[PDB]
Amino acid sequence: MTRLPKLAVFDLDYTLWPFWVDTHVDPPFHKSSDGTVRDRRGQNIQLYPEVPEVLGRLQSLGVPVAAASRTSEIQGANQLLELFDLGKYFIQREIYPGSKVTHFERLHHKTGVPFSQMVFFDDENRNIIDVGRLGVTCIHIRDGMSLQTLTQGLETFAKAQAGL
Ligand SMILES: [Mg+2]
Repeated sequence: MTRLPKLAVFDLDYTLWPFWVDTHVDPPFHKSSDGTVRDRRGQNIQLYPEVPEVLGRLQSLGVPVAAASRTSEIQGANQLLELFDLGKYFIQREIYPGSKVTHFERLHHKTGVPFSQMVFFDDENRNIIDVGRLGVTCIHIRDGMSLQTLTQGLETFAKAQAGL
């Protein structure tokens, strides 16, 4: 057996997209005539390349997905998920300021999944620290999410659940 997590949780800024939604862009956003997503200042908004397949892959492996962001730009973060047609991949979204221990406690309540069976991807060590205290397997990422990072992450979770 290779233990698959019962819930995968993703940070947003520098995890699914290369910027801070409360700093580098100016919400609201909208799809342009050329199919791109744009903000009030005409910026081309893009996700990390492989994000759609990362989320689709989890869906294929039967792993439920949730979002956990501390951004104050709540409606902006939510709109990007919609515009990028990623809504279909998430079962829950915890997007609001605060230590992510809160986001995870609520995810635990809504999903019934034990913290030990969750895998979490985030680029900030402070979030890795806070959430790791709950027993969640935390994957500290760099250069955003990609299929390779997903694979290594699930591998790390499987190894943890195997006494490694
Ligand atoms: Mg981040």
